[PDB]
Amino acid sequence: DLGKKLLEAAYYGQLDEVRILMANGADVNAVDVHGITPLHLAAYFGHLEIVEVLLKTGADVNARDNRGITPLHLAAAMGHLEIVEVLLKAGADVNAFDEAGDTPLHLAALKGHLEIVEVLLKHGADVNAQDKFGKTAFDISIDNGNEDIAEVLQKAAKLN
Amino acid sequence: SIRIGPGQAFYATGDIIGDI
Ligand SMILES: [Mg+2]
Ligand SMILES: [Mg+2]
Repeated sequence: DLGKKLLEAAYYGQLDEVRILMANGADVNAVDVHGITPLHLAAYFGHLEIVEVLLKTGADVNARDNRGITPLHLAAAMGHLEIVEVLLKAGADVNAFDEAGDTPLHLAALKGHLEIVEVLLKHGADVNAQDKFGKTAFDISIDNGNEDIAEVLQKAAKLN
Repeated sequence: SIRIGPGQAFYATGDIIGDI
């Protein structure tokens, strides 16, 4: 019951309740039948303070759901730069591959987030990683017409 | 449904999140 309440607290930005539930023994690594953890939900919905509290209390920064999606994948796709930075500082795998072969860099390129792309690159994101469709992050930025992101990915590749 | 190509695993997780 505490784990379900913790998932819901993360979903709805219930920071104070997150603290209370974990003081009362809730598993910070509670996981639903889809593989989704409180940290995934806080990352997806942009709840930065909840991300921080969960990490402080032992959340697995690299939890994969049943599709191989990590909290970093979700924060990168949803445009939450500070969360991206916090997750990386806590040891998030910058080049985690989901079941489609997409990395956080692929998703940040897919959703056109320039500074998130840049931070991922500064932390070692792999410009040569291909997803299961043969696409690198650069290919995605070409496909979606984002010239600024394509330029920074091409620069990164040239200087590797 | 979810279209086949880049992002499909992300979108599938997003859909599941949307049903919680
Ligand atoms: Mg920006
Ligand atoms: Mg739905």
